[PDB]
Amino acid sequence: IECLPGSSPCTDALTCIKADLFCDGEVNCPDGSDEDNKMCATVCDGRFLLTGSSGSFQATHYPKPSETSVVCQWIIRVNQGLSIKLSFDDFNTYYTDILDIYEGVGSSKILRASIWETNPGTIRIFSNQVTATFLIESDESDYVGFNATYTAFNSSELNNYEKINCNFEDGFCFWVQDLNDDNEWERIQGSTFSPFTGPNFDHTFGNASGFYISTPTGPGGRQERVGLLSLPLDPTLEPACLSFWYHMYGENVHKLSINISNDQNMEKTVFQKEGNYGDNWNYGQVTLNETVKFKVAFNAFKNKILSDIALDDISLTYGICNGSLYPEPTLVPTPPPELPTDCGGPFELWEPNTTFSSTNFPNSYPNLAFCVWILNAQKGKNIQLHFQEFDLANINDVVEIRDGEEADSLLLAVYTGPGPVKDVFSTTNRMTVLLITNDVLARGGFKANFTTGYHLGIPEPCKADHFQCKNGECVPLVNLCDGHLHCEDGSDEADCVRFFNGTTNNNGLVRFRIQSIWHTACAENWTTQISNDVCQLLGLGSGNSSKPIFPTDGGPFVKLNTAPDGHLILTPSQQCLQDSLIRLQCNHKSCGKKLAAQDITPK
Amino acid sequence: IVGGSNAKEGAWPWVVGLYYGGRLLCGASLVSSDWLVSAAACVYGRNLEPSKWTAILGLHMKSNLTSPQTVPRLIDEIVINPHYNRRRKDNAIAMMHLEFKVNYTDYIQPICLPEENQVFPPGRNCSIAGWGTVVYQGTTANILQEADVPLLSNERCQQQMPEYNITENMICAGYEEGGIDSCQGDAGGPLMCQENNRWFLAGVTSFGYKCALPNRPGVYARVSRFTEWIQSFLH
Amino acid sequence: APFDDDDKIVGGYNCEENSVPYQVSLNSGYHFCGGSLINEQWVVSAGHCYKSRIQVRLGEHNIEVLEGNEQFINAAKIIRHPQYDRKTLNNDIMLIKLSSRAVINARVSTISLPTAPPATGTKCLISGWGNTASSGADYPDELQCLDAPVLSQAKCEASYPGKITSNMFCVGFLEGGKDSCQGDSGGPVVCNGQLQGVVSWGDGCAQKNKPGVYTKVYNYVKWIKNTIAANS
Ligand SMILES: *[C@@H]1O[C@H](CO)[C@@H](O[C@@H]2O[C@H](CO)[C@@H](O[C@@H]3O[C@H](CO)[C@@H](O)[C@H](O[C@H]4O[C@H](CO)[C@@H](O)[C@H](O)[C@@H]4O)[C@@H]3O)[C@H](O)[C@H]2NC(C)=O)[C@H](O)[C@H]1NC(C)=O
Ligand SMILES: *[C@@H]1O[C@H](CO)[C@@H](O[C@@H]2O[C@H](CO)[C@@H](O[C@@H]3O[C@H](CO)[C@@H](O)[C@H](O[C@H]4O[C@H](CO)[C@@H](O)[C@H](O)[C@@H]4O)[C@@H]3O)[C@H](O)[C@H]2NC(C)=O)[C@H](O)[C@H]1NC(C)=O
Ligand SMILES: *[C@@H]1O[C@H](CO)[C@@H](O[C@@H]2O[C@H](CO)[C@@H](O[C@@H]3O[C@H](CO[C@H]4O[C@H](CO)[C@@H](O)[C@H](O)[C@@H]4O)[C@@H](O)[C@H](O)[C@@H]3O)[C@H](O)[C@H]2NC(C)=O)[C@H](O)[C@H]1NC(C)=O
Ligand SMILES: *[C@@H]1O[C@H](CO)[C@@H](O[C@@H]2O[C@H](CO)[C@@H](O[C@@H]3O[C@H](CO[C@H]4O[C@H](CO)[C@@H](O)[C@H](O)[C@@H]4O)[C@@H](O)[C@H](O)[C@@H]3O)[C@H](O)[C@H]2NC(C)=O)[C@H](O)[C@H]1NC(C)=O
Ligand SMILES: *[C@@H]1O[C@H](CO[C@@H]2O[C@H](CO)[C@@H](O[C@@H]3O[C@H](CO)[C@@H](O)[C@H](O[C@H]4O[C@H](CO)[C@@H](O)[C@H](O)[C@@H]4O)[C@@H]3O)[C@H](O)[C@H]2NC(C)=O)[C@@H](O)[C@H](O)[C@H]1NC(C)=O
Ligand SMILES: *[C@@H]1O[C@H](CO)[C@@H](O[C@@H]2O[C@H](CO)[C@@H](O[C@@H]3O[C@H](CO)[C@@H](O)[C@H](O)[C@@H]3O)[C@H](O)[C@H]2NC(C)=O)[C@H](O)[C@H]1NC(C)=O
Ligand SMILES: *[C@@H]1O[C@H](CO)[C@@H](O[C@@H]2O[C@H](CO)[C@@H](O[C@@H]3O[C@H](CO)[C@@H](O)[C@H](O)[C@@H]3O)[C@H](O)[C@H]2NC(C)=O)[C@H](O)[C@H]1NC(C)=O
Ligand SMILES: *[C@@H]1O[C@H](CO[C@@H]2O[C@H](CO)[C@@H](O[C@@H]3O[C@H](CO)[C@@H](O)[C@H](O)[C@@H]3O)[C@H](O)[C@H]2NC(C)=O)[C@@H](O)[C@H](O)[C@H]1NC(C)=O
Ligand SMILES: *[C@@H]1O[C@H](CO)[C@@H](O[C@@H]2O[C@H](CO)[C@@H](O)[C@H](O)[C@H]2NC(C)=O)[C@H](O)[C@H]1NC(C)=O
Ligand SMILES: *[C@@H]1O[C@H](CO)[C@@H](O[C@@H]2O[C@H](CO)[C@@H](O)[C@H](O)[C@H]2NC(C)=O)[C@H](O)[C@H]1NC(C)=O
Ligand SMILES: *[C@@H]1O[C@H](CO)[C@@H](O)[C@H](O)[C@H]1NC(C)=O
Ligand SMILES: *[C@@H]1O[C@H](CO)[C@@H](O)[C@H](O)[C@H]1NC(C)=O
Ligand SMILES: *[C@@H]1O[C@H](CO)[C@@H](O)[C@H](O)[C@H]1NC(C)=O
Ligand SMILES: *[C@@H]1O[C@H](CO)[C@@H](O)[C@H](O)[C@H]1NC(C)=O
Repeated sequence: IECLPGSSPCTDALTCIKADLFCDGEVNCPDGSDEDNKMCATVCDGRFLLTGSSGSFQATHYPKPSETSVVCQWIIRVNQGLSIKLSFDDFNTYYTDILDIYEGVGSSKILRASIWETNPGTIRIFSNQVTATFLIESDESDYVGFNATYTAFNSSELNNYEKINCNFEDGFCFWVQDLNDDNEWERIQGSTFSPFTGPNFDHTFGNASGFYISTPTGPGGRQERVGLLSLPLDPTLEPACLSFWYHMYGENVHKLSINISNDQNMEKTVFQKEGNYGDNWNYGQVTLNETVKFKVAFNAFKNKILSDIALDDISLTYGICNGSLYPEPTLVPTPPPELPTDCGGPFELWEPNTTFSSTNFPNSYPNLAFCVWILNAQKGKNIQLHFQEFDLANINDVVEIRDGEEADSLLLAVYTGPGPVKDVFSTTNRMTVLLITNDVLARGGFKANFTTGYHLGIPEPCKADHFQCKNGECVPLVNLCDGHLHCEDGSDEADCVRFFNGTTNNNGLVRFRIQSIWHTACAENWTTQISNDVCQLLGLGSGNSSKPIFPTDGGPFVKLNTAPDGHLILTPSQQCLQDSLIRLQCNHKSCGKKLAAQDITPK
Repeated sequence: IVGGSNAKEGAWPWVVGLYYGGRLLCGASLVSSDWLVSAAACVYGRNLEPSKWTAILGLHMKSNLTSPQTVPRLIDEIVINPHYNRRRKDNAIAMMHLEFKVNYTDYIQPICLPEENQVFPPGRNCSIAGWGTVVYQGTTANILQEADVPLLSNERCQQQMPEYNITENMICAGYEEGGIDSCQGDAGGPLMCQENNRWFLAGVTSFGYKCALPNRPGVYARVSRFTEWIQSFLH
Repeated sequence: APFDDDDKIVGGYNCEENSVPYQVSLNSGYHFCGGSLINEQWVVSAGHCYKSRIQVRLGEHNIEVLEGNEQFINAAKIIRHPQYDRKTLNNDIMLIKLSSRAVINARVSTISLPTAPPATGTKCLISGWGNTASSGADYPDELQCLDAPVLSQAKCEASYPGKITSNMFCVGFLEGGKDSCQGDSGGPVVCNGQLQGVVSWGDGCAQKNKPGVYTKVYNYVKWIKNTIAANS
């Protein structure tokens, strides 16, 4: 006799069932051996079934620290109609005491109870069988154990007062969590996690030593529904008033409502609150009078993280509700959404006015800034933007400098982020300064002198008739379009060869400028090598066939000759036999052609 | 995004990728031996410190940067066209300077700039390159995506998208029924239209209303009017 | 409809832990926290993430789509600092022992233990399942990772109304988005190749002014070493 993996045989060895169905409170073996105490080695106490009206059970290694990880679970069953009331004495342990209590057996074991790091207290379950499971969080010697007792009583003799009156000092008292929602409540002692939401103290006791219930503090990012149900209430000749305290702290609190369901299915809402009321316990008071049995359901809608809702001090009295000593709760005011567009401020920044000051530079500038400064100067002047202190966030807010004087602006540079920034020099007399910022986490800002004059930022022109590159260096004779290198920018080698009297972008007569004089070239010793040399000087591709037309240039044409060092020889001498100007044509460079090894599949 | 297709290796050597902080943020096109052409919207505020931009030329697979055909490079100088305004959404063209130079190993080649007196009738299929996604809000594909869209005139673009002024300096493209677009997902890069012998830089991928939406053409930078500006950083 | 933006702006969000192999996720049926892979058999995360059952996911790229590079490891051991108060978030740090040795690859790797605490201005990488969009009313499936500098200790302490202890410091802001990316209640915060924060808490969902609070593990490196030695 063998069983499939993941399954265990019974005592009779007649069939194989899943191991998870053993010692769960539900009979699965044909002979009922799955519920036997001997088979279910509790180890913690040595007994598994507690069918009497009273008894006790103990955890593993109660008097001394334990060094063994053994899963323990207990099942307590009583006669139908009796409610089992649990009791605990010692649970002050540094976790490692995860206790799971579930109402009934089967699919009802989802989110009934999960208690650790606190005293469970008196817990009552309105079912014939109670499933208690003890799970060890770790095998480290940092836990002691516990021993608990139980008792049974008639659950239907309870009046409307006992079914509702509960300070949550010991669990839910006589309340049963809902099952039609996603996630249920849990027991929390003292302040909760996730600051700025959830209660920080218990209302009944007044400080952290108290016991209450609230929505789970798990840092989830999904919307969940939490509901609580009440026992049926017998009809009464006098209306009853419901007193309860509700805590609604959190920016994501959606809605807390109460639904009353009777045998007539006339569901109605008498209590409903929305929004955030701060860290204050708010008193609730409703009046209910039903001629038939009815139940009180607490409906809580939980949004993503920071949407905690708490309930405490629920009780039921008799007669019409009296004057509520605690007034209606006050909602936390929202930030004013009144015109967050922009502030405007100093629209114009010109004249001999002093340094810009927004009166809030040390602290912060208004969010969603779109203001402009408009730096203006006299005709013929420029604008210099020398920054004093610069401090911005990551790349979402920018500072724009524009020099177009109109809608056709000329963007110069963009500055953002912390650290010093370079000065900005404009080309015109009007500089447009734009500050575009986000709606969150404004920085200090920036300040500037905006002092300028005549031709500031432009390097002084070179003297002695020396050529000036982009860097302002002197190029008298050596690097005048002769394949040398003087300035770092490389502008000293600007193209001094261009087509003249041409027709297309690559067809035209040869025009050369050695130093400062434009002139053509002769055709005395022209060859293919000279053709490709001029192509390189013209920034084109391979040479193409060319045909002379007529010697129309009577000026000092330059004679081109080849040299062994690879440098073209330029002789500005009027020495040529049967001169004829060449209409040179050069092919285009290697453009975006698919010259790679590209092939297609012939299928 | 849906609409593109996987591109063969070496089919588009001029399409290169731009990385800022290790993430694929923008795409550029080679036009010379030391300069690139990319959209100016992706350099909006990241040019103050030209040291975090890494240009990957010849990139075809994001998760692979070790082939000899791919030569990683750093960008030390980024320039923005002064006519960029970010409000008129016009002249959104920028250029980046390579470290020292670039080679030509049959997988890193320069794009052909538009010439003078060039005619581009609408309706012709111009190829679009870029690393698109699988949905409107997906992630960039590990394989370069290629697609073809018909050219659209500036007259109909304003009617299709009244929210944008478009203006004659921008040329739109897209389908009447949509379904193929590259407005979202990445910067896109260059817009390419073929002419038998020389793949011309038909445009630079720019902003757009929304991808695959009918009557919502994608906006591209008109390089034909930017030829003189581009022809200022060539060896 | 232009929900996020009408231009090709993505905010520089990391492409599913690209070049960030020191991010792990904790699962208990849904994503609730995260941490940093300190070594091949241990992770570091904030102590407020304690749960009955925790599943550690290493190298997770998408919440729903699995790329085959994700390793699922159960929480064999869960140990928190003995001085961690349930009411006060001081010493907000916990260690979870992986039941199996981590697999080192291009998207899963360990992080070097810090030897000196940074003062200010140090670049930090914070990974968390935030909002990778400018606006909307949906939860994106992408994984958010934004760089962040280090603020001065005095400013971080003074910003909060006395809610900052000697083991807390401000690192990340994570502005923009629908309702910001928050701090994801955990996740790696590595500065200059050293894990400095584990994301403790913050004033709301990083609305403004005070975006979040991070726990400095430089004061708990000794405790981490002691726990590793005790549990091998
Ligand atoms: C646990 O205790 C509860 C105590 O409530 C018990 O439930 C029932 O309680 C009621 C009231 O205490 C008992 O009396 C009944 O009340 C109902 C109310 O509607 C009446 O309808 C019943 O009428 C019967 O008797 C009349 C003569 O007086 C007859 O004319 C009529 O036809 C009915 O036969 C009755 O007065 C009720 O007896 C108990 N239920 C039982 C079964 O005794 C509950 O039963 C207790 N739990 C267990 C497991 O015993
Ligand atoms: C607590 O009890 C209250 C009742 O006091 C209950 O309130 C319900 O609110 C909804 C509005 O949110 C009411 O309107 C319904 O809204 C749904 C939304 O989809 C509609 O589909 C419903 O229409 C149905 O019925 C129509 C015929 O009347 C059909 O033509 C239609 O196709 C739908 O089938 C409906 O208009 C609703 O009436 C009340 N009452 C209910 C649902 O009994 C609240 O939901 C309860 N809360 C809890 C937690 O139990
Ligand atoms: C809870 O208690 C409430 C009050 O105790 C209940 O309210 C009852 O609501 C019903 C309607 O469903 C009312 O019935 C109406 O009564 C009026 C009264 O008109 C007469 O008024 C005086 C009374 O002496 C008489 O002299 C006049 O000549 C009128 O004839 C009728 O006109 C209507 O037709 C209708 O019958 C009840 O009156 C009202 N109760 C009281 C005390 O007023 C409520 O139903 C209870 N339950 C719930 C769930 O709330
Ligand atoms: C640097 O620029 C600042 C602007 O950002 C200068 O502050 C003042 O800003 C206002 C804003 O509009 C300018 O506009 C003027 O406002 C005055 C207000 O005068 C009031 O009082 C007179 C009586 O003296 C009364 O007759 C008026 O009705 C007003 O009730 C107007 O009179 C002007 O017509 C004009 O609208 C100011 O020009 C500007 N300068 C001032 C008030 O001196 C700041 O002053 C500048 N810095 C320096 C050193 O001048
Ligand atoms: C937070 O607040 C708590 C609250 O202080 C404790 O309050 C409880 C009840 O509110 C006190 O319990 C009772 O106190 C009375 C008066 O001293 C005492 O007579 C009671 O004894 C009866 O019951 C016991 C069984 O419990 C029985 O054996 C006796 O014979 C008698 O019949 C009962 O103890 C409790 O005494 C208060 N605590 C103290 C020290 O007085 C504080 O305790 C916490 O310190 C506060 N702070 C924190 C951080 O928790
Ligand atoms: C582009 O790539 C090449 C190689 O990948 C870079 O180096 C250049 O390589 C060529 C080889 O074809 C060199 O030419 C040869 O150099 C050897 C050196 O001993 C010489 O003996 C040969 O006669 C021939 O000249 C070339 O010199 C070399 N470049 C330099 C500067 O030395 C090149 O740098 C890359 N970049 C470019 C071309 O911009
Ligand atoms: C340029 O691209 C456009 C768009 O891709 C091409 O036009 C249309 O392309 C679609 C393909 O999605 C064609 O649809 C197909 O049509 C055939 C019938 O011709 C049908 O049997 C298929 O099931 C499919 O629906 C569509 O016909 C085509 N329209 C036209 C007018 O050609 C266009 O062809 C491309 N240009 C060139 C030169 O290829
Ligand atoms: C706006 O400009 C402010 C100008 O800075 C001033 O520059 C002069 C230069 O002539 C400094 O004078 C010098 O003083 C030295 C002694 O400290 C002499 O040895 C030297 O020869 C020269 O005379 C002057 O000290 C300096 N500061 C002041 C306060 O005048 C600049 O200070 C602001 O920061 C700037 N604001 C911006 C950029 O936002
Ligand atoms: C020089 O240019 C001319 C065109 O101006 C070339 O002539 C044609 O070139 C094309 C290449 O695109 C060939 O397909 C044709 O067969 C050529 N001839 C004609 C009549 O069209 C010529 O080949 C070029 N010279 C060189 C050496 O490349
Ligand atoms: C948006 O486009 C309209 C239409 O071209 C522009 O309005 C014209 O602008 C030109 C040049 O600025 C003027 O010469 C015309 O007089 C304007 N009106 C018309 C009817 O053509 C407008 O300037 C553009 N920009 C906006 C509206 O901000
Ligand atoms: C648990 O055992 C201890 C013995 O140390 C005893 O004092 C206590 O009363 C027991 N608990 C219950 C509920 O009987
Ligand atoms: C309301 O006031 C009456 C006045 O005597 C009092 O008897 C009753 O206890 C109070 N509370 C109620 C009815 O809940
Ligand atoms: C170029 O053309 C003009 C007009 O056609 C003519 O006057 C001029 O002489 C030509 N240039 C040369 C060098 O012949
Ligand atoms: C990466 O893989 C691709 C797949 O074909 C290959 O072509 C390439 O050479 C590899 N290396 C790179 C891109 O560095």
